[PDB]
Amino acid sequence: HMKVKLDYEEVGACQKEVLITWDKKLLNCRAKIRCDMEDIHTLLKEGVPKSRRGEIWQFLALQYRLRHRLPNKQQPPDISYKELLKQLTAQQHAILVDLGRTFPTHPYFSVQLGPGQLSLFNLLKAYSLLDKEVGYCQGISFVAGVLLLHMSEEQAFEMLKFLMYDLGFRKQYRPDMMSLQIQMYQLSRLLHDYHRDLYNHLEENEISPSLYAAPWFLTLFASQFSLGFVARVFDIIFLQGTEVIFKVALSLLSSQETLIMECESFENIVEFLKNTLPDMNTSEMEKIITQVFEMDI
Repeated sequence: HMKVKLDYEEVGACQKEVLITWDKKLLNCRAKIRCDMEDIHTLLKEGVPKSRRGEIWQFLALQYRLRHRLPNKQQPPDISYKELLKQLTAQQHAILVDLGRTFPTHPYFSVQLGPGQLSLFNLLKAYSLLDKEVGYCQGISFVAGVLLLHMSEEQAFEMLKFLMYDLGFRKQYRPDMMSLQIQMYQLSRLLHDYHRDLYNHLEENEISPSLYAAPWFLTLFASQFSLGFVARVFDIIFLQGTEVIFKVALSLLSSQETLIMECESFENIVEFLKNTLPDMNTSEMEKIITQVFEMDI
C-alpha cells in the first residue's frame, strides 16, 4: 500500500542528488561492515527520501548491529513473529481500545478495525507477549505505528525489536517507571547546564519535566508533533540512539524559549509548552531538526 501509507507532511525535503546518492549506498552491497559513519551521518543530514526512508532505517540498524552487538542475556527471547502471534495476549482490551487513538486522522489507521489498525494490533500484540515485562504501554503503539508506516508488518516488528531492545528503548516503558524518572532528571540537569535562565524560570514556577516531557519521551514526539517531523527524529534515532530524544527536547525548548518567559502562571506557561510549542511551521521545524543534528554534548 506504501503510497497511502507514506502520505504525510515532509520536512525531509530531499533534493534529487541526495535521492541518488542514497540509492547508490543502499545498493552498494548491503551486508558489508561499518560503511563510514560521517557519510551516513552527513547523508542523513542532507536529507532522507520518504520513499526509501523505510530501507534506510533498517540499513542503519544493520550497521549499528555490526558496530555493537547485544550480550545474549538482555537479548530478546527466540520466537518467530508468526509463532509469537499464536498465543493469547493479556493486554487485549488495552491494545484494542488504543488502536483508534493512534494516528487516527491518518488514512491507513483511519478505517475502523481496518488493515492498518489490524497490523498495528498484531505488532503491539506480539511485542506484548515477547517482552512480557513491559507487555503493553500506552504509546509503544506510536512507535510501532511510525514503523508500520514505512515497511512491511513483519519488517516493522523487526525494527521494533531492535529499537526497543538493541537501542535499548524498552527501558522507559518498564512498570516501575524508574528509568523514566531518571531520563526526566537528566533533561532537568541538561537545561540547567546550558539554558540556565530557562531552567530557573521553570524551577521557580515548580514546572517539573514530568509535566511536559513524559509524553515526548514515551511517544517519541509522535503523540504531539507532525509525523513528518517524527519521521526525521526517527532518522537520527536509528543513527545516534537513546538520546536524540534529549537533543530534540533540549533544542525544541530553547527553540521557542524566547516565549515561555512571558508567561508567569503554570496555567499560562504549561498550556503553551504542551498545546502551542508543538504547532510549529516547517520553517521552525526545518531548523530544530538540523540543530539536533549538529547539537553537541
